[PDB]
Amino acid sequence: SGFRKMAFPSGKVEGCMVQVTCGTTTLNGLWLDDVVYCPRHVICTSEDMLNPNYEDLLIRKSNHNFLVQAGNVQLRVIGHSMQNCVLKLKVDTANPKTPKYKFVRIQPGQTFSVLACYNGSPSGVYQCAMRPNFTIKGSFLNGSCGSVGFNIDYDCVSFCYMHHMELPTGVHAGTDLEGNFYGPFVDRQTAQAAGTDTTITVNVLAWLYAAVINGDRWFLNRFTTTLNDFNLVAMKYNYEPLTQDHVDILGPLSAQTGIAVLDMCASLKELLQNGMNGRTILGSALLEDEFTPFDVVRQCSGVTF
Amino acid sequence: SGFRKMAFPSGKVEGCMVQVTCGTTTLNGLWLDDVVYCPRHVICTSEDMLNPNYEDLLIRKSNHNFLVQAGNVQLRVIGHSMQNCVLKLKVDTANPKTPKYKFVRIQPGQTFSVLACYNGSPSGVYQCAMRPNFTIKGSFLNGSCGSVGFNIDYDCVSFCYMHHMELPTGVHAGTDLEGNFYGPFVDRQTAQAAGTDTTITVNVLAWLYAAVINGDRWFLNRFTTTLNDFNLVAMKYNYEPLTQDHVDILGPLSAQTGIAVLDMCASLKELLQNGMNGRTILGSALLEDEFTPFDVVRQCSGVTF
Ligand SMILES: *[C@H](CO)C(=O)N(c1ccc(C(C)(C)C)cc1)[C@@H](C(=O)NC1CCCCC1)c1cccnc1
Ligand SMILES: *[C@H](CO)C(=O)N(c1ccc(C(C)(C)C)cc1)[C@@H](C(=O)NC1CCCCC1)c1cccnc1
Repeated sequence: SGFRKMAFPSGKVEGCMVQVTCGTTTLNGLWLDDVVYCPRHVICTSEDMLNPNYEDLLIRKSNHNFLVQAGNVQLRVIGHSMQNCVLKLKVDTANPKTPKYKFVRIQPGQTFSVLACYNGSPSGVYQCAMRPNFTIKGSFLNGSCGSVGFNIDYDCVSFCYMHHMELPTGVHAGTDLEGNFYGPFVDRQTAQAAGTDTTITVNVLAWLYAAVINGDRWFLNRFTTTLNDFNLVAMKYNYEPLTQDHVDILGPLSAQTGIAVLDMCASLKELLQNGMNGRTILGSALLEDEFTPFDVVRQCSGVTF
Repeated sequence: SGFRKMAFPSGKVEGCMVQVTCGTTTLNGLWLDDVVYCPRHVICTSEDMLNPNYEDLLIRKSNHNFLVQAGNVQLRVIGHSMQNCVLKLKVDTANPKTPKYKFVRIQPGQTFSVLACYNGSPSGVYQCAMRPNFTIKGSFLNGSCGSVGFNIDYDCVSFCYMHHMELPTGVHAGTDLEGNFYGPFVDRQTAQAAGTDTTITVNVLAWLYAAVINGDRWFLNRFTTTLNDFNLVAMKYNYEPLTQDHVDILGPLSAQTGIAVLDMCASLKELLQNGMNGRTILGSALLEDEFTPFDVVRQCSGVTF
């Protein structure tokens, strides 16, 4: 029993983190096979950051300008290219620790684990979600640039995020491993504001199922509702609208608890309209929305890797 | 910026987890050097659990009754002994992945990372605290037995917890790596109730410093108080009493924020007496007490390992 903010084990991603220095700037890179992946703004200076032209900045850069260290050893850079907003630095040695892996571009509402790194070394691991405004609410300091977000299905690490920057509001922006940003953000020091941070309704519902599974049932009400009627209340509270796919995805949790999804929606609606009255649910006084219906299943079933 | 429930990187402990089976029962073990550590109730049956005599049960057990697997390989058990509530299984091969390590018995209020395992394989990692009633609020299912809790200072893993059992209230009990339980619990299936779960005051205060550091300042009030006067309000709210050592330990955070500890106490007292008015602090609507004054420092300074 119990229910925690649980991240995947970080070992397989730990053995991938390197340090990339280009002239003055040092951030983290991701070493898979014979390529090192890192944010392209590694080539930027103090002067370049408001308005950088990355192609022009790359003319003045050769293989030997990129210093890549793995622990105490240097790696020889035999080729470099820019794919969207990441640099791919070909090195002459395959990473012997390279795990099985995929690159995947996640949807808003999906969760992943972040291994926060500084100077190529890991500091800690934690779980977060791609928000519907395509930010993530991370824990990142200067130099965390190039840390990666990932899921693990059994043996296979599917990397889904690379950390690029912090916005003035303290939230975080980044790219997939092909260098395409999530949402509208760009790797320049220019006014960039997040859109509305709406709540991931399906994730809230899945977390409510996890509470029932753990014995926290006081919020189970005597009502049901409809998809259309719930969404009227949801949009008023800046909840993401619930779809039939969301219902279908909650099916396994429906089945395990004996509680129909639409009944769970009426319970959520009552919690939204009346508050939590200083009670808690699974140790929280907020409706937690960063657990997916696969997250609860895994944690409440013990799926290993 | 940002502030998350951050665990240490789990890689070094991952490479230590094995599977221990004794007759019918299978749980996790910890393989450091040529010894495997695991909970002694691995030798218990369905019939033994209300009242087991572990010495009598050990008479009927020899080296070859303990099946220890690391992945797909078996380890040869050349000797076994019981130290308090753990078994130490001497095997004929040193773990080549053995990290630098210490065994430490933590104090209530201290935090650590848990690598939750099933059948010797890791499922996820998360952070928790030794509560003042000597329970921990974990995420553990059947078979998680033998998972370990740990801190990492740079290169050195100091293991501090091994998971033994769940109490009927859904919280968790366990031992240090010498097999002495935390608090009064015993490895039998018998009525065991937790004492009062009081709040770790110093950890709440440290978390308030982390909010200020991150820009969340609305709770900074216009008061100060004294140690004695704060504790009058603290004991009413089942907060642990604050000492001068707690003050001294908060000193680095005092210095970094410009906010005296005793002023921070008056702010906490106001939050305790008046509530949070539906506001949040660092994304929480509860006063979070599972971050120590070393935790905030590390996360708000980027200490790597
Ligand atoms: C990256 C490693 O130095 C880094 O920490 N970082 C950052 C700096 C500069 C950029 C440019 C794209 C502008 C070159 C990108 C990332 C900082 C950061 O994001 N600072 C921004 C700069 C613009 C205004 C808001 C803050 C950083 C700090 C903490 C966490 N992540 C990133
Ligand atoms: C250990 C691995 O099987 C395990 O999960 N577990 C457990 C069972 C039995 C014991 C004895 C000491 C009684 C032999 C210890 C641990 C269960 C568990 O703790 N069940 C208890 C048994 C007594 C009443 C309350 C539940 C477990 C389940 C989830 C998380 N941790 C442990």
